[PDB]
Amino acid sequence: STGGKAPRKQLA
Amino acid sequence: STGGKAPRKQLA
Amino acid sequence: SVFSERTEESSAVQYFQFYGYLSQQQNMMQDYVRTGTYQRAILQNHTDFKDKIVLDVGCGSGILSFFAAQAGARKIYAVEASTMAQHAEVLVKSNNLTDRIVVIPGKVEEVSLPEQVDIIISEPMGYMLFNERMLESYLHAKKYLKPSGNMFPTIGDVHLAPFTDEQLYMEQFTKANFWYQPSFHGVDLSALRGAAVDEYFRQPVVDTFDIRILMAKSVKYTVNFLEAKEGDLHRIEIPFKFHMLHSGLVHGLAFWFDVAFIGSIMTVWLSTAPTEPLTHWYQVRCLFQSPLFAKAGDTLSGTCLLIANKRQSYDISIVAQVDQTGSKSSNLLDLKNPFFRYTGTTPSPPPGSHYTSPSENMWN
Amino acid sequence: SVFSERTEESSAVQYFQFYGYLSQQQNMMQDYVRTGTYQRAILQNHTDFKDKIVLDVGCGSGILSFFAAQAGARKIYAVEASTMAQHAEVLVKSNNLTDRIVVIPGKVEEVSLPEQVDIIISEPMGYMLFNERMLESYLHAKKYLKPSGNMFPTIGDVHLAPFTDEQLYMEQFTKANFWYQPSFHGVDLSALRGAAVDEYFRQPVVDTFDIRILMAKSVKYTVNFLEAKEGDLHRIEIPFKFHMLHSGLVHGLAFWFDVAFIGSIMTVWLSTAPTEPLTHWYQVRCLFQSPLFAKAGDTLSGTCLLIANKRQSYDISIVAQVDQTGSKSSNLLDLKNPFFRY
Amino acid sequence: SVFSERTEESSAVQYFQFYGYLSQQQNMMQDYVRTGTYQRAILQNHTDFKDKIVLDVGCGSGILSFFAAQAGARKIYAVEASTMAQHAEVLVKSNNLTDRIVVIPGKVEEVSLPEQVDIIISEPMGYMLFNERMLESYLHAKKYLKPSGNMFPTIGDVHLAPFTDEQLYMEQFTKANFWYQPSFHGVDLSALRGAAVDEYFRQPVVDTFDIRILMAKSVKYTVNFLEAKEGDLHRIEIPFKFHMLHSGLVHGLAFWFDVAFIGSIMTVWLSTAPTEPLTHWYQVRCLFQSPLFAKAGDTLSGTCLLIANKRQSYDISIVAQVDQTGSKSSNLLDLKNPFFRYT
Amino acid sequence: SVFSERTEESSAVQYFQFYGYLSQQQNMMQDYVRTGTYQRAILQNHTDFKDKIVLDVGCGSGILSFFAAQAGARKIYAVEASTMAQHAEVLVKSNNLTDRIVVIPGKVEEVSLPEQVDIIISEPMGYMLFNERMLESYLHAKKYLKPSGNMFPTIGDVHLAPFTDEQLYMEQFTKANFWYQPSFHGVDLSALRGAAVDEYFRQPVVDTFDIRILMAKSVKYTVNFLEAKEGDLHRIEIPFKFHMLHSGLVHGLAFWFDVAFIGSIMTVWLSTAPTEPLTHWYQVRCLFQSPLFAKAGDTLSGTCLLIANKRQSYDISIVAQVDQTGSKSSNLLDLKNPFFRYTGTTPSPPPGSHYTSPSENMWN
Ligand SMILES: Nc1ncnc2c1ncn2[C@@H]1O[C@H](CSCC[C@H](N)C(=O)O)[C@@H](O)[C@H]1O
Ligand SMILES: Nc1ncnc2c1ncn2[C@@H]1O[C@H](CSCC[C@H](N)C(=O)O)[C@@H](O)[C@H]1O
Ligand SMILES: *C/C=C/[C@H]1O[C@@H](n2cnc3c(N)ncnc32)[C@H](O)[C@@H]1O
Ligand SMILES: *C/C=C/[C@H]1O[C@@H](n2cnc3c(N)ncnc32)[C@H](O)[C@@H]1O
Repeated sequence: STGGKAPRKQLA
Repeated sequence: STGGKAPRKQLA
Repeated sequence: SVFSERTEESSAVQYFQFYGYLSQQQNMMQDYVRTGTYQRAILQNHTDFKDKIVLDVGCGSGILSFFAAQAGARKIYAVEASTMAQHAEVLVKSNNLTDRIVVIPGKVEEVSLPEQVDIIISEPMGYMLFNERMLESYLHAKKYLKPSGNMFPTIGDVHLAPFTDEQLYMEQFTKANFWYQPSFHGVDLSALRGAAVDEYFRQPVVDTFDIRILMAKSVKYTVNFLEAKEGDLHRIEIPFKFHMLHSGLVHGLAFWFDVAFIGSIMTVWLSTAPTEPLTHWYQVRCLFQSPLFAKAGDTLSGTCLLIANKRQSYDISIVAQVDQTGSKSSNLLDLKNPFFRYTGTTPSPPPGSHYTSPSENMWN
Repeated sequence: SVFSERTEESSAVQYFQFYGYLSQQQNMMQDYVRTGTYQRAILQNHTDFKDKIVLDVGCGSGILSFFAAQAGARKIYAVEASTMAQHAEVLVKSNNLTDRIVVIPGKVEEVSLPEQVDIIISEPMGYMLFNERMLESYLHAKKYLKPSGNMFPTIGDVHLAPFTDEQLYMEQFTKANFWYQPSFHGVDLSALRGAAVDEYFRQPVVDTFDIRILMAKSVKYTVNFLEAKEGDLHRIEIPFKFHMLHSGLVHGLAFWFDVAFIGSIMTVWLSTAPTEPLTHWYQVRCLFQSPLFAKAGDTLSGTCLLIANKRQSYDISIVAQVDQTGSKSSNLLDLKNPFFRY
Repeated sequence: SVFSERTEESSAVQYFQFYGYLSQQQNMMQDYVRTGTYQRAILQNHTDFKDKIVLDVGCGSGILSFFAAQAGARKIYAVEASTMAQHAEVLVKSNNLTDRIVVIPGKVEEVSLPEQVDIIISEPMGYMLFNERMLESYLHAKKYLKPSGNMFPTIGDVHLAPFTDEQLYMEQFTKANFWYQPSFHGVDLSALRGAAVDEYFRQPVVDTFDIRILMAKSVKYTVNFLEAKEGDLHRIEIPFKFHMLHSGLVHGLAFWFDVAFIGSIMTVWLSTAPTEPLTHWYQVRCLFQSPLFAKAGDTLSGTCLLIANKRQSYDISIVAQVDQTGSKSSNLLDLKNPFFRYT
Repeated sequence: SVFSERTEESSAVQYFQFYGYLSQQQNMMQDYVRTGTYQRAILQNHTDFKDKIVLDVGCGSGILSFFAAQAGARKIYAVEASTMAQHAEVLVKSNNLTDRIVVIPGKVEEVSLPEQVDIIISEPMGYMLFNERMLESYLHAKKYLKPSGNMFPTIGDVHLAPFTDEQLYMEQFTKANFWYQPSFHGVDLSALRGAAVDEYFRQPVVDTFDIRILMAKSVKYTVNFLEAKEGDLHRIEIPFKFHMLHSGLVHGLAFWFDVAFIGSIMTVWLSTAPTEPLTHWYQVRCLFQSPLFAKAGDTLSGTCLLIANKRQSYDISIVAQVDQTGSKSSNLLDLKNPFFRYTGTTPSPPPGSHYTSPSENMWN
């Protein structure tokens, strides 16, 4: 899962 | 005087 | 404990491991809109903190507690369940604030505070607001709040709006059509194409977009954190009745959220709307399984139903119909497994948005 | 079971959930170098499959079992632990191969096979070869292999070589130095900079690079799948003695791997080398927190030690020194959580 | 003597030995912007010099005195404390001006002029204007100035402006990080990394740059040489409030200066601005040990404090903060020991 | 004290301020030939250090003492007069060597050692070897050496050789001719042209060169540090008799130096010769006021006399003549005020060095 690996998304 | 300012010379 | 009961252990392990990384703290801290707004909300409402007792739920590195300390808080209890609690302790000592910030490692549902507090601060917003189910921990913490106490943030607004995006919709079948092949290295894959289509449509899209793809004003579902209770978030029903401002195909619903810090001096807003500067929350879009044709003036009505699950997320159920023609569509999505589609480019406006000749405006 | 003993439960759930997604099968399948090399190795060595009994460990969509079937296998047991076993079954039926390919759901450590097999096939390679620890499942499956049975792939070679990449180093160093600030919104973060550096450089870097950044010929660690026992992979010691070919700063060690399919007709190689076409494995580079200066002709010596952990990966220990100067660099990396720079 | 009291002996020996070399006089003289601007400022204001008595403070080779003589000065006392005074005397004789230019060897604080003067001329500006502390000698010489007398230059404007230059920062930061190594030939140097950073960023950087790197309009501090006192330059407090015009990282403050010759006929300016032709003064930049992030519209406020020391320079203290975020930077720099970066 | 007697206060202030900068320590430490050779000389002669008492004269950051510790020294007394003694103490603590390295701040001529030592180590070489006059402090430190103790380095060799460099010589007058103009902004500067020429010719030139500019095999003047006394370096007379290998105009003398670490196991050599990799000492060249024509086979004879001064340097007197013609030249130079001419370019060979056609050797 993507939310299990990264709950918060990356911002540049 | 260059020697009073720098006894040892700079090596890149 | 309330947390262990509603959370699967597998989810909790990966969840708090992620937040034990300093790199993830940095990503959040460097979100200027998010960190600066929290600072402005706290310092500009200094009376809400001066000589007060504070609780910071999920303090992470403790940055929000340092803001409360800058505002004059007498005592701050910073609770963090990840291993980040150790790094927060290091920062408390290095900043000579051991007398005013107490780091309590553990889950806010399981720790004990020596006393009640005047104000709770937290940053419990996931993408689409509700992901991670931290809002329930934030509300659970009100058991430590004095009768007259405040909450920073105080309320949250979730905004929903229908959008048109032909490319996003068609992309789901372009990706699935990998399986519509009679001889992949000699293997006919076509029997799985429908399963691939189903898999993509269960994914919400975490992205940004141009506001001109929205076809109606948003509807807002507000959560007053001072009044709401934990159970109010277990099942979130969001009815909508969209008055179409544009005619076209509606491919789904777009989501964003705002929060307000209602202080004694002023109210400060933190918005993740597509009209505002981008945040690390971006925006979220959920596609319909089939597009709905709507004319300007029509009403697109339906429900967005969010059902909390034990993986700290929600199962999303959307049903919508255009009242004037009865055309209906639906979809079921897993909020925990979105597709991160952001690329870094400026979002393009939908075709057919020029009402004056672009050639006449080259030399405006 | 052997698997449950060596694997934490939370790691196994996420692991097999990941491989249940068709999108993740598509990603691997569409790696044309990988998939085409496997097919060519099997079909060219059709004698190793003609009328043979086959075991496919971690078949996923079943693609490799279809290749063995194309090569003439009589029966293929395709073991898959994720929910992808369902989809593989659909493909077996839709391709009219129910008489030759038998999908067996479950972990290869826990299922029961009706008979022994003549050859085992699998794609158990993670990035840097050993990630995911599926090589142990591949070796564990030899309990079903006939005495002189074969294995595809037959051997695996891990290559490591020192590299210089000032740009990569400064990227990771600059990120970590965020925690050097004395006044982030008025907060002194500097007491965490050491922890930051330790964390960021604990991440191996997955991307590709040009061979020109390598400062010495690589050393090779070989796993012979025909001979190895799964216990051999719990602790992997790789000593290295690099003869520096260029002067400059050694910023870390680069990793990649080749596997060989040693068949009766021919041997076929699958390579993830930085000189070869890109695969979904890319290459892997472990950075030193502080680079070592070396002169051409010096020897960079040390040990790369891989200790398997219960999250289906390895804790990597790299100790290296420039022998002529005694400059040493020690680093610990988490192979499970790499930084994808590509 | 006033000079010996505020100057350490070991600093004065080296200082005046430096200016005894003809090569150093050539370096200043060949600066065409400096020398040409001084000449035109004097000749165009010839009424300020015609039949007047002039004092040249630190005349060096005597070039400024020859300009005053060209303008019609009746008498010029050229004071010079280095052995350059002997070479200036040779030039006065060889140019047949012994009747009008009198070289007086020694420090202007320790000599005796036979009479008062109508105008003082000098080139006392150092890097960032204040280095060398010769401005105080220039002001000290006002003891000999007549009530209605003038000063050339008349005023000095030092300008400050925040800049962004990631390349410059990373050069200095990388040099200091030499002392982060844990195994230099097997020796752990890391315990000195903090001390190294303090040392490298204590050095102001002398070179030139494009105006593009400036993030806000400059702030100006003015010294009026006609009315300022020697003691006014012992402690110089320069408060600043910069309205940021661009977003990005502020890596420090950039410094330059203009001087104005306020003559009776016209006013002539000599500028070391980064938008003007290069002079031997270049420009000066004081780096923050850690940059400050600012947004367009923010305000960068603080104070630049210069405290004169007995080595004929200033200890610079720069404190700055982004008001909107409370992000602060504090730095101490030695103006005497800059890093000459111009390649 | 012996140091204060022979040194002017102003010169000592500038001198030790310079060596208090970490940047200057870095410059020396990053000279790989210099630091690497010292490490090898010490570690490969481990028997000269194993369980021995060591004195490090002018230890700076302490790097040489750490090498002695790596070789097995029981006790090391690291004397340093600049404020670098503080930074060295920090390094001794951080490296957990406080029991084996004792940093003594102050001048080796003025401090007290609790005992005598078996071996003295130091890096007392300035450019042209003798500049800075630290060799005398190195020899002075022998008052702490046991009767049969060793010294690292043990001997020093200064090499002299005549060179031809028309460009270097002519550049002196090109620079001075700035003053040979009759109207510099209306001022006749010509009366100072001779003074400018004098000023440039008093400066030795510090840079490197191609060995083909040398016109004769070098002459070597050796100082044996085991035997030499302080007073031997107050007046250094170096006679020379050069047998010309090439015909041309002799423009001056070039100087470089080597040192030898004579250990029990081996002798390690550190060379600053123009045939070796460049060091931060480079090489030093002193011009003649007038060039001397010599033909191959002639003898160029004369004396190089170094007279120590109270500014920690030497006044250089060079006299030379071509015996076959009697043509003589001389010059007086200040070793303390050299001109640093190094640009970073590879030195070009003297013209007229091609004995075969370069065009025929294109493509090889
Ligand atoms: N212990 C185990 N037992 C059975 N399958 C396993 C396993 N460990 C990993 N796997 C499976 O092995 C597969 C490896 S990746 C898929 C490879 C497949 N042959 C293809 O080319 O498409 C995954 O599907 C994973 O679910
Ligand atoms: N206190 C003092 N008294 C007299 N001369 C001084 C002085 N301090 C510095 N100087 C001299 O002033 C000179 C400054 S450089 C200016 C040289 C000359 N006026 C020109 O414009 O070309 C130096 O040569 C220095 O020796
Ligand atoms: C979105 C940010 C969440 C932060 O709060 C922490 N956190 C989550 N859940 C809890 C509970 N129950 N108690 C304490 N802290 C919690 C996350 O680790 C993150 O820092
Ligand atoms: C080339 C310089 C070497 C180091 O030696 C130090 N140093 C010079 N002279 C002395 C005396 N007399 N005592 C102690 N240390 C001395 C220099 O400071 C430099 O670090």
